[PDB]
Amino acid sequence: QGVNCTEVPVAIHADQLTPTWRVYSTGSNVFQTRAGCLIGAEYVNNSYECDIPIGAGICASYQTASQSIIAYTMSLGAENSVAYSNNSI
Amino acid sequence: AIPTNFTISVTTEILPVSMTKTSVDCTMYICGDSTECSNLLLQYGSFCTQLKRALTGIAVEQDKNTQEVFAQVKQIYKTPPIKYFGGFNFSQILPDPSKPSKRSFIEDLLFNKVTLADAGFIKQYGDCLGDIAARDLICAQKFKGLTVLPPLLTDEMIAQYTSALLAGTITSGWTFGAGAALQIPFAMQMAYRFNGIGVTQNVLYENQKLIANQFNSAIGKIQDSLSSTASALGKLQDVVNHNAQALNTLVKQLSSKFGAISSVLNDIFSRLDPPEAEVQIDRLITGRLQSLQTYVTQQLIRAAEIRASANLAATKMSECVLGQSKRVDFCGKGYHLMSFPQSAPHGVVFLHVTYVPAQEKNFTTAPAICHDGKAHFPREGVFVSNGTHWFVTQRNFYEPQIITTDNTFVSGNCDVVIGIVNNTVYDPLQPEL
Amino acid sequence: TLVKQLSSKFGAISSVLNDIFSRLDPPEAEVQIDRLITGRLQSLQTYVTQQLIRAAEIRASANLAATKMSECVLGQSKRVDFCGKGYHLMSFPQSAPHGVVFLHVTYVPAQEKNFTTAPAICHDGKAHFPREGVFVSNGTHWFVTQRNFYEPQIITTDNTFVSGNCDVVIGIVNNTVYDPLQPEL
Amino acid sequence: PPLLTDEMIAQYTSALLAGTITSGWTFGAGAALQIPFAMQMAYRFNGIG
Ligand SMILES: *[C@@H]1O[C@H](CO)[C@@H](O[C@@H]2O[C@H](CO)[C@@H](O)[C@H](O)[C@H]2NC(C)=O)[C@H](O)[C@H]1NC(C)=O
Ligand SMILES: *[C@@H]1O[C@H](CO)[C@@H](O[C@@H]2O[C@H](CO)[C@@H](O)[C@H](O)[C@H]2NC(C)=O)[C@H](O)[C@H]1NC(C)=O
Ligand SMILES: *[C@@H]1O[C@H](CO)[C@@H](O[C@@H]2O[C@H](CO)[C@@H](O)[C@H](O)[C@H]2NC(C)=O)[C@H](O)[C@H]1NC(C)=O
Ligand SMILES: *[C@@H]1O[C@H](CO)[C@@H](O[C@@H]2O[C@H](CO)[C@@H](O)[C@H](O)[C@H]2NC(C)=O)[C@H](O)[C@H]1NC(C)=O
Ligand SMILES: *[C@@H]1O[C@H](CO)[C@@H](O[C@@H]2O[C@H](CO)[C@@H](O)[C@H](O)[C@H]2NC(C)=O)[C@H](O)[C@H]1NC(C)=O
Ligand SMILES: *[C@@H]1O[C@H](CO)[C@@H](O[C@@H]2O[C@H](CO)[C@@H](O)[C@H](O)[C@H]2NC(C)=O)[C@H](O)[C@H]1NC(C)=O
Ligand SMILES: *[C@@H]1O[C@H](CO)[C@@H](O[C@@H]2O[C@H](CO)[C@@H](O)[C@H](O)[C@H]2NC(C)=O)[C@H](O)[C@H]1NC(C)=O
Ligand SMILES: *[C@@H]1O[C@H](CO)[C@@H](O)[C@H](O)[C@H]1NC(C)=O
Ligand SMILES: *[C@@H]1O[C@H](CO)[C@@H](O)[C@H](O)[C@H]1NC(C)=O
Ligand SMILES: *[C@@H]1O[C@H](CO)[C@@H](O)[C@H](O)[C@H]1NC(C)=O
Ligand SMILES: *[C@@H]1O[C@H](CO)[C@@H](O)[C@H](O)[C@H]1NC(C)=O
Ligand SMILES: *[C@@H]1O[C@H](CO)[C@@H](O)[C@H](O)[C@H]1NC(C)=O
Repeated sequence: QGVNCTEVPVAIHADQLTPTWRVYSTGSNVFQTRAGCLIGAEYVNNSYECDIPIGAGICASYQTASQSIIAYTMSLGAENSVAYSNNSI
Repeated sequence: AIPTNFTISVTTEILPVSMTKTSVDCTMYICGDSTECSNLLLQYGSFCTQLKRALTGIAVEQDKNTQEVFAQVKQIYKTPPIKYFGGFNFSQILPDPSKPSKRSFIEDLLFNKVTLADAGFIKQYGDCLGDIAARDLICAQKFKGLTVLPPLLTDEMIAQYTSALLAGTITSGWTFGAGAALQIPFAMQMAYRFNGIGVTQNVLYENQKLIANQFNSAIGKIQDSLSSTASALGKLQDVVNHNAQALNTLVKQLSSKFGAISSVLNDIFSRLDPPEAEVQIDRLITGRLQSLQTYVTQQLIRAAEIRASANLAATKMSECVLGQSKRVDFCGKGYHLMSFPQSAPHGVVFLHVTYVPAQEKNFTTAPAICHDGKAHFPREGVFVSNGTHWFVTQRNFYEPQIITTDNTFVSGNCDVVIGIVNNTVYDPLQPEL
Repeated sequence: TLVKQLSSKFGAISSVLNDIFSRLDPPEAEVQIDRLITGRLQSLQTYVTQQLIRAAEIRASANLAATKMSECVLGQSKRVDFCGKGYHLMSFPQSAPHGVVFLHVTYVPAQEKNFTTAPAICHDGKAHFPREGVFVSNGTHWFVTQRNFYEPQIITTDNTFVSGNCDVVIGIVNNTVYDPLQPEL
Repeated sequence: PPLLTDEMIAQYTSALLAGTITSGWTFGAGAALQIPFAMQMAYRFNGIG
């Protein structure tokens, strides 16, 4: 969170960075959000209900063996246009 | 005294529902790029864990407040393509599709008067990495560990919520807050709204054009008022001012010596040996920890006020937008008819439509009418007389009718009530036979 | 957290009073004791402040609980979405550890049907308005029914009230009114 | 010292009480309209059913 991707999570071999995690955690499915760009979750077009909030209208969930974490955009609700007429009740 | 006209008036109400979500970094604020201070800070227990845990409940409850205030409908309704709501003109508040986002005109006016600062809602490091002059308030604060998180719900989602609510309350009345939306003509809905506040339906059905014209004039006036004048949305600005000023005070409080040799860790460590540098470092650490605790305390106090305001906004919205309220002065001044919600950057705005009588006139009354030795009381109304003949009217409008057995009921004798007068009542059975 | 914060050196040699009191002369032992006591007192002050903060939220929830009791249970609230979703009927309280549980009973309509409606009926050149209810039609004939349920009835003089002429209402229609006195005579 | 002296508060309460006696509830939603007290009590009795 709070940083552009711009190759900086790798920070060259990750040995000069404060975290000591594997370089695999820095190279994976890359997605850019408004709250910082996320690593390790695939982006899907379809919209579901929010499960694990991320920020700026983006949610993540663990759904299908079950696949990896999927990041999508939350859906406010269904669609229903009321059949309004001026002589109908 | 009984009125003759009435006036349709539209008012405004502003209520904050959320404040900015903030976060702090303990080590960067206290030590500031020094390994010795970082190693020594581990001996003070779990102060940083306490602060980081306390500064997250506020962030989550801001989103909780927004969700509980705005998300009150399971579906998203839309208006029909053909728009004619019985002569009323809602184009000033309906969403405009031929524009970025779906904000209406009133919302567009609102997001310019009070949006003085949108804050650093997660700005990238490359935005200000020392290039050009730069070094504004946001970038200087970020280098000390103070950051600002982005809200969960973007402005487009809030606009969609408000549009769905407004379309549902126009095209279905209040029936969409109980079960499923049920369509009904707008005129036959205003008939119910008038019938609720002690006024019959023939008052509306014979004065429809006047109602429409008054409503349109009021909505034009309320549109002009926000654009002009001082733009009284001040309660939405005080929160931003308080947050920014508290952050500025926290930043400025970093230069205090706290009764030490210097206010910078590196100079103290360079100019003194550890045996005597320990006391100075301890003094600085405890001073900065006490400085940091008070900010958390004040934020935790202000969160309660924001939560109370959000709860009041949710209650008002549920009880006034989704239905008519009989509580006095809860939603506007006068007799409540119906209200519309609008969005604000950190709050909500209501446009209450009320009913105000006018043009009263003088009369004389009588509790009963002793005819044929019996006291006749009005079934629903009041006895009045202009000086020769007696009539039965309503209480909120002048509409005289002849005294009849249909709209009067007999009870007891006419020798016990103090102010009885003498008159005759006409039975409709006699004239036809 | 308050218990665990008792094992912090706070810059002293050790977090044990007995160890510091021994092994050292009074002039420096008292300095270490003051250093420990300052932290061990400010932590307790912080805990007291946090508890005093939480008490206000608990009271603000208790007031709402009492109001809901007095309004939903001891009566029947008419304010929307206060005592449950839908039209309120009754409530039953239940007791839970450090709280209270309400069982709101409501009323929701289920099955709808389309209709055509009119604002008034001009029979003898006079507009007739419903006393309480609506005018609906199933295609050929006209009825009058209440709003929240479907129960059609014939239009009569004791069910509608006249007002003015029928050249002002925008969408008036034509029909007939029973006038039940006439057939009996 | 407080902004509003006790005399002003007493004046406010007196105005409210005189209004609610001489005009019922109509003075809180527009202009005050006179009405005899007995008829106002009858209206309130109708209000409580
Ligand atoms: C009640 O008020 C309405 C409007 O406030 C009055 O209608 C106005 O009548 C005057 C008479 O010349 C016209 O000039 C105005 O144009 C009318 N108003 C509008 C909006 O067009 C009506 O007369 C009032 N009723 C009584 C009994 O005084
Ligand atoms: C509803 O009100 C709007 C005003 O906001 C009307 O739009 C104006 O219409 C007139 C004539 O059609 C134009 O001269 C103005 O320029 C319009 N104003 C704007 C801001 O576009 C609209 O016509 C009204 N609705 C109806 C049905 O007349
Ligand atoms: C009080 O109102 C009544 C009801 O309109 C008036 O009675 C009628 O007044 C009109 C006005 O010119 C006369 O043409 C009618 O002949 C009156 N009706 C009857 C049965 O006589 C009454 O005049 C009004 N009183 C005053 C003092 O104006
Ligand atoms: C209408 O008001 C007048 C003015 O107060 C009433 O006259 C008073 O009646 C009471 C009743 O016994 C007397 O005690 C007062 O002395 C009367 N006033 C004066 C100045 O003498 C009148 O009774 C009222 N009308 C009704 C029907 O009660
Ligand atoms: C209304 O009419 C009745 C009867 O027509 C009046 O009652 C009479 O009042 C006088 C008072 O001088 C008595 O002497 C009579 O005995 C009463 N009639 C009966 C049948 O007992 C009554 O006063 C009238 N009310 C008003 C306000 O004029
Ligand atoms: C509309 O409703 C009316 C009354 O419910 C119907 O009229 C009756 O229809 C039944 C058919 O089941 C006949 O047996 C009766 O003789 C009819 N009554 C009269 C007075 O004609 C009418 O058929 C309904 N129309 C539609 C299209 O459903
Ligand atoms: C409702 O019924 C009335 C009375 O039968 C209709 O009024 C007459 O309609 C005819 C039809 O063209 C006209 O020639 C007459 O001039 C009307 N009478 C008057 C006094 O104007 C009325 O048209 C009917 N409503 C509808 C919608 O047809
Ligand atoms: C930041 O990320 C965006 C992706 O939205 C990219 O276009 C841009 O080049 C990155 N770097 C900077 C400095 O903005
Ligand atoms: C998914 O969305 C992207 C942009 O958000 C778009 O380019 C792409 O065509 C979409 N694909 C489908 C299958 O909707
Ligand atoms: C009512 O609706 C019909 C069809 O949509 C339309 O022709 C008619 O003009 C509408 N009524 C008014 C008063 O415009
Ligand atoms: C009613 O009468 C009183 C006293 O005669 C007078 O002061 C008052 O103005 C009158 N009401 C109106 C609306 O004129
Ligand atoms: C009424 O008819 C419209 C179309 O004419 C339809 O969309 C709507 O579902 C109908 N009402 C109900 C309750 O089914």
